[PDB]
Amino acid sequence: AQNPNCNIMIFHPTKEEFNDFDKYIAYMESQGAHRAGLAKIIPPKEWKARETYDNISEILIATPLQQVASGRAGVFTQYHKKKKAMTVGEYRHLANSKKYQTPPHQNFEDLERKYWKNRIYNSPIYGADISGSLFDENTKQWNLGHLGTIQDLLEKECGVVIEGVNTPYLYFGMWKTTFAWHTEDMDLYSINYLHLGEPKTWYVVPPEHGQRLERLARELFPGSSRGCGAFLRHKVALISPTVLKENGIPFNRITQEAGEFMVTFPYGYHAGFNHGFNCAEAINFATPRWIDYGKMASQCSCGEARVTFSMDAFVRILQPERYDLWKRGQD
Ligand SMILES: O=C(O)CNC(=O)C(=O)O
Ligand SMILES: [Mg+2]
Ligand code: NI
Ligand SMILES: [Zn+2]
Repeated sequence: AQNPNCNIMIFHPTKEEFNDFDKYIAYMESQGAHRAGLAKIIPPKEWKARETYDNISEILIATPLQQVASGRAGVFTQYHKKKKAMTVGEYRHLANSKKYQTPPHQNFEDLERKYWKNRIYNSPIYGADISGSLFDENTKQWNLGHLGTIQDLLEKECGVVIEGVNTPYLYFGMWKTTFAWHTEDMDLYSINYLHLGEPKTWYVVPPEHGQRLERLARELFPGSSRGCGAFLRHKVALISPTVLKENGIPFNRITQEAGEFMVTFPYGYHAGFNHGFNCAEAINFATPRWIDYGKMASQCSCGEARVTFSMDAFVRILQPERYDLWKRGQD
């Protein structure tokens, strides 16, 4: 079995290997990359996402989200308070202000220590989930707006044509902006490209151990767990590496830098934080190997998770027994 300790693998494809996206994902899996739940892909030196980032300041963040924490430093939830619209240039200035800027630090590990010590005492503002793309249309390789769609994959595998679309999303971050522990909708893959700015640190639980994280989460967030049998779908719970280690949960960590891709694999729980002002692009995708994960994915039906239009067909076709309850939660 390849990668039996479920380590995060880092790949350096050549320009030739960067042509065929699907083929390269399957190659990474042949080497056991998916066992970790997360892989890093460093693009060939010949590649670029676009020419420059000099002209992005006028993008609008219609609904910036202030991420307010509750709990203890290593075990907390966050809720998202909506703020007034602002442009990316305005958000960048805000991120760099004395109130929000990255503190002085020695290295990534010192900054990680400071994150976990101090995160709850601040409320950073995240420009998340903005439909759009920063890839140039002429970028042919690993262009996250030109991937094969999940609806086409389901149709190719299973023969059923379905409605829905699959487009990328932009994320503008600042110091301490946080992504809570989650797997993707329908336990899909994700791919995330860090276009510019400061790093993003990731934590990940191997897919084969995801239920260990779920059991811990039920223990640590006992009211939330009574509320919903899949409350991690709400994307609000944080557990620190120290708490995971105290509780014996297998996990790994890695820091993504600008110019790098990360892929999350089906049922790979992940969480993390941004080091300072940055911009990422991410999208979900599927492969043949996903179908079995999609059929088994948990679902939130309590009403909290509320998701895209295109999840309807995935539930309807892959999980017809669950569909009526889930759809009630959507309405
Ligand atoms: O970058 C973020 O805030 C969160 N991203 C992801 O969870 C992802 O790409 O799957
Ligand atoms: Mg602009
Ligand atoms: Ni994710
Ligand atoms: Zn729920």
